[PDB]
Amino acid sequence: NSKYITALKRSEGQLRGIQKMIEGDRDCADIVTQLTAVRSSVERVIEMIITENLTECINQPLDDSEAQKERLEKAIRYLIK
Amino acid sequence: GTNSKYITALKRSEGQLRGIQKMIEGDRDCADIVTQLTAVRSSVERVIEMIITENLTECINQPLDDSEAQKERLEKAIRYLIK
Amino acid sequence: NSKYITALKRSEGQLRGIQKMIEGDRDCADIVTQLTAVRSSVERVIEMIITENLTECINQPLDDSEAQKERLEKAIRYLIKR
Amino acid sequence: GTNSKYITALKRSEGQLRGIQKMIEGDRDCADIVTQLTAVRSSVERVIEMIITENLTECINQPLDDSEAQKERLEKAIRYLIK
Amino acid sequence: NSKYITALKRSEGQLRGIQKMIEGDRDCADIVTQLTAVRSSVERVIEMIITENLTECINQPLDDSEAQKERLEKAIRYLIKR
Amino acid sequence: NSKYITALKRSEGQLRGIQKMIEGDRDCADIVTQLTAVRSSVERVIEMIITENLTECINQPLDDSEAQKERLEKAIRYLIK
Ligand SMILES: [Cl-]
Ligand SMILES: [Cl-]
Ligand SMILES: [Cl-]
Ligand SMILES: [Cl-]
Ligand SMILES: [Cl-]
Ligand SMILES: [Cl-]
Ligand SMILES: [Cl-]
Ligand SMILES: [Cl-]
Ligand SMILES: [Cl-]
Ligand SMILES: [Cl-]
Repeated sequence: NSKYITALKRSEGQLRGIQKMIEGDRDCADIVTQLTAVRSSVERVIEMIITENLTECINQPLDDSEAQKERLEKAIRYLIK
Repeated sequence: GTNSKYITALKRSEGQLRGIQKMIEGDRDCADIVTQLTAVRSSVERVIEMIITENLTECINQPLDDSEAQKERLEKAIRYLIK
Repeated sequence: NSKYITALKRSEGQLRGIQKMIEGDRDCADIVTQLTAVRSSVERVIEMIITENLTECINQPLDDSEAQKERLEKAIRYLIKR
Repeated sequence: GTNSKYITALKRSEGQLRGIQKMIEGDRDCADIVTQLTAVRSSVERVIEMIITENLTECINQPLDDSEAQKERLEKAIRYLIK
Repeated sequence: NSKYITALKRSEGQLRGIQKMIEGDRDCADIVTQLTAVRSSVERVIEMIITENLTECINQPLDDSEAQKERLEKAIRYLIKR
Repeated sequence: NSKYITALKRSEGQLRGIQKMIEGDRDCADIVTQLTAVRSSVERVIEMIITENLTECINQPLDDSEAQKERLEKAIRYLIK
């Protein structure tokens, strides 16, 4: 949905800002702090997509038993990777 | 040189974020969206690790001549590695 | 669960146990090992709770499909954290 | 089919362990030795995750008809995922 | 360090704090959050100790090169754990 | 050194045993327990090699400053990967 796109757009804005921080010779801690914030915000989108995908696989199973087996397995594999 | 390498990587990553944005607007494939999101996450983490690694390295390789300054400097460098 | 409250007593007592050793200038390797054990015992309570909550969520779903979806999402989100 | 897939992977891994053994006896390259050790570790972890994933999947997809049995079964399946 | 002993008091008190809530059949989401905070506060003491020990190991090496090697190895091994 | 080879040989023995466990239709928990033990023993060799390598880079630096910089960085990168 459209909540991810806002969050991705922000991360993208922060990434170009961090570019300006390196190209202006800012220090290790200021740069790492911002990069970590970008990293967590991307990870949070990843987690939300994985969570929603696994929820829908559990909550709305396919008719075919083997198909539903393979679909849950793929959803869970993302959870533990 | 070091710093240009970082900026190339970060510009790749922000480019991939825009691509991923277009995917989600299209209700495009969910397994693909996670794969490329993970690729962005990994490349950002790569830059983080390189910066922390270089910082710690030059703490060890180029110690400060004030001993208390050097203790505090190394502690911060190691804590960045820990976190 | 008095399951958890006995485990939280062990850990809490282990913490003041550790605290004597730091007061003691005592063996640094021991102190870390003992702190790590406290950390793990707390974590296993955390994992037991979130496991139970997701189990109840899967086995006893809400009546309303949308409510159950939001409920599953939150239960799953507690898994992918540490 | 499932089980043959696992055995192929595990036999690859034990083969790579013997290769790594020969490397260390030769005082061979340390960066290579870690890379391939990590590859073995990853492939073993892949088998672990597949087994835990399938176990959890068939807990959900094929629930037990005793309700208390099914609660205990699912709890163990999720705890394997957690650990 | 009385640095650590104040932190270990907060955590230990937070644990019996949590324990009231489990006795309370209290909000499950809160309980996990509060346990996670205890887990993190213990971990940060762990990381502070191992960071200090490796710092002292790098800055104040032993006289004997082999002894220093074994000493560095053990200090580094405490990093790569969780 | 030769302590790694003993440990690797054991892991290799356990891996073929786990093969016999699957090919004899043993259950999820027994198989996972053994595979986890193999995984930790491999990881422990990895950690020991990384630890020793980083120790020697710190304890026995190269003469050249840039060379020593790149060598420590590679050693530390393995530590945090
Ligand atoms: Cl994260
Ligand atoms: Cl943010
Ligand atoms: Cl690289
Ligand atoms: Cl991380
Ligand atoms: Cl101490
Ligand atoms: Cl696969
Ligand atoms: Cl793991
Ligand atoms: Cl509870
Ligand atoms: Cl491990
Ligand atoms: Cl073993």
